[PDB]
Amino acid sequence: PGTEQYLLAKQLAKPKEKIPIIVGDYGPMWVYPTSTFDCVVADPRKGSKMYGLKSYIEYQLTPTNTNRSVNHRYKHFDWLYERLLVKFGSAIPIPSLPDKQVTGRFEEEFIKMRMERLQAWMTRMCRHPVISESEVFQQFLNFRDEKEWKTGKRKAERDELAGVMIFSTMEPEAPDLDLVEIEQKCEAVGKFTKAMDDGVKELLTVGQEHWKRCTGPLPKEYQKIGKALQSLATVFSSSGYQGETDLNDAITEAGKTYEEIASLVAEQPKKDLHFLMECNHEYKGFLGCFPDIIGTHKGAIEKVKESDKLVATSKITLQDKQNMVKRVSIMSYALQAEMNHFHSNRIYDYNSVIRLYLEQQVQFYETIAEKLRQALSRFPVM
Amino acid sequence: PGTEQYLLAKQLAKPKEKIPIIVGDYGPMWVYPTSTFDCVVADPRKGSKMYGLKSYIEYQLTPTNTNRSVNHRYKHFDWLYERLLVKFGSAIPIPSLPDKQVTGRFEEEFIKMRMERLQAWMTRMCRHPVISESEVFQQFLNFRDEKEWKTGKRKAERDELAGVMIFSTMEPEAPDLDLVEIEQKCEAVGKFTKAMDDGVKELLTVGQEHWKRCTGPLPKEYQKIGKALQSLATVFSSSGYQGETDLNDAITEAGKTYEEIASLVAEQPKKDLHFLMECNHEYKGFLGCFPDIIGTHKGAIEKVKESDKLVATSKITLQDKQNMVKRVSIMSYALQAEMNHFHSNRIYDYNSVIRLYLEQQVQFYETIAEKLRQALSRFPVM
Repeated sequence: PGTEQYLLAKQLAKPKEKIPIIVGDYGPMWVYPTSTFDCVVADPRKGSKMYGLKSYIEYQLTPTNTNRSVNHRYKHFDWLYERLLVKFGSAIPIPSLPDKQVTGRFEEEFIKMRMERLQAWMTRMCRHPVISESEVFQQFLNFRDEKEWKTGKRKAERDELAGVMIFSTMEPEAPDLDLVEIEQKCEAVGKFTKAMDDGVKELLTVGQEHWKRCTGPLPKEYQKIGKALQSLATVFSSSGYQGETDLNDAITEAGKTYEEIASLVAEQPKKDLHFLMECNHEYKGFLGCFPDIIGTHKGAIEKVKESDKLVATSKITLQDKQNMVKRVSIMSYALQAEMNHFHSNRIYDYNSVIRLYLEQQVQFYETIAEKLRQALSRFPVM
Repeated sequence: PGTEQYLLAKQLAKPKEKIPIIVGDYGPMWVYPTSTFDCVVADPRKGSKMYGLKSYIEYQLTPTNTNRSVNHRYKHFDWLYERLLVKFGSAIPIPSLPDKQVTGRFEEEFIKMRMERLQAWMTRMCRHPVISESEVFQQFLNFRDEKEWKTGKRKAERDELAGVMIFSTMEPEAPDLDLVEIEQKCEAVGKFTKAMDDGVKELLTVGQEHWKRCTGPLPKEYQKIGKALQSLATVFSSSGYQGETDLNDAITEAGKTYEEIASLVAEQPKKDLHFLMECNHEYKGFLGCFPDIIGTHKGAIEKVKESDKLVATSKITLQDKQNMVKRVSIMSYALQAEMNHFHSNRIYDYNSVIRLYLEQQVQFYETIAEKLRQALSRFPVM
């Protein structure tokens, strides 16, 4: 990338953007604020900018820290996204913003799932100790003037403390880590993320595959059954046999009961499978970011090996050399700090969605059973 | 066929084979005995007839009416079948004997399902008021000598009171039915049977179709899921993050729990779907028989219209004519008697198998739910 600039920044900077790293039992970690805060996103408003029949949708972001609300069209979130990506992208994975879809810009469904994805996206950022308390993200929320905003959007776009340079604002409340120990922690992350990425990509495929099967061919079956039964009852009823009436009703109902199971089935993924899928997508997103983060640390560590080769070729000085070291260490502390935040949240997230998927599953089968048990109690015992 | 022979039997016969038809509220019906009797078929024996490695399987038929047991190889049942078909085939549907299969003459599975089908086949006959008390069927059971049998098999094969002639042994304890009323009851049966046949053929197709889907692709899914989960837990476990251990166990178990659901699923049709299918096959069998029965009555009724045309062309006499009538009436009474036995049993049969299928279904879903509910109670709440 350009690590040469940060590790060789002969001229140290004078910014007071606070990004500290402390150590702990689990190892380095960011400093999580004591006064936590989230943010709500809802009430799909409708704004206007003079083009006739071209009014973009606008969402409302209500922070919790101060109750003062704000509005934002999707395009602004994308803007926010690029900024966060450009600023911290070389150290912190940045949640993916949903695709730019099927030209269905205006109805219930669309805005709903989109607003759902934006809500989860905002909460991710709010929960991040480093992102949540940055200027760009913050100002993105609390702004009054329609121009107080343009000012921020402008200030944001000129912030040169991005890319690799972001590390220049980090302060490790701990010693230096030799190059060896560094490269090792790098490999580790690189092997975990690649592994989990590969793993979640499957969980996603079978799920999408199972989904597609529960909303299609499977219901049709229970539909064919329930109908097959009902036609048969219809045939018996034409028999014209003295001494029957009670059975053809039980049959016909069994069929209708099956038709309802067809519906119940074809309408279940939206209640459990869905959340399990979404959680995995979000994570496929965090993972997709490591290729860059790790590739940048790798380049940084590789560029520090040439230190000696350089100092000898009289290109730089021992002081310059010793900086490259104390500097690429900060990178490691930041990387470890990030993973520790990852794992922490990973463990919470999967434990909640799975817990959720199962619960929904349970109720599902329990419900179907109860539906059968009803049509059953319509056929006299023998 | 040959109805000309029965309706024009100038020379009445002198047999005392009792086959009476009485009337009732539901209309004509056979005379059902007061001392009912069934028969058991089990204990797959092994007999021998000097060819080396070619020992045919032999079953044991234990009547209930007298506890005196007997043996019979499949080939004998086929023999019994043809006789019953030849003797009463023009009036009573004869249950189909299972196909002659995949050259798997010797193991657990084969003899089991075959013996299951033979058992149900025997019980059908025993339950039939007319068949159960016939000479051929009876002697088929109670015989001691290995030669007392050959005698019967011989007597059976020379019984000319078959085909259309079987009606000659029937005695209606009721008046004559004009030709009109006859043709009408004929059409009716012909329209019901064709209808139900068409109807059961579908129930059979979707069932076979659903079956094939529960024993194949559906389990593989729950298998892919359960594995996808387990690989993921495996990945988390390599994380090397301080502060986790409890989750990877819950996950891994969830997967294994799903794998078991794959098995449970792929092994369910043998517990319910199966009986529902078998019942329908048996009935597709009874129905397949009406094409002949009805075609024979149709020919008989058609041949009676030429009565007048004949009597005038001086071919036969008024007495001959009046016989054809009183005679084709007996046919109608026998046909109605048979249907009434059909409907009676139809209503009982479907009400029991469906009642059975549902019950099994219920327990199925209830069981799966309980399996999930277990893996669930392994993930701590939040």
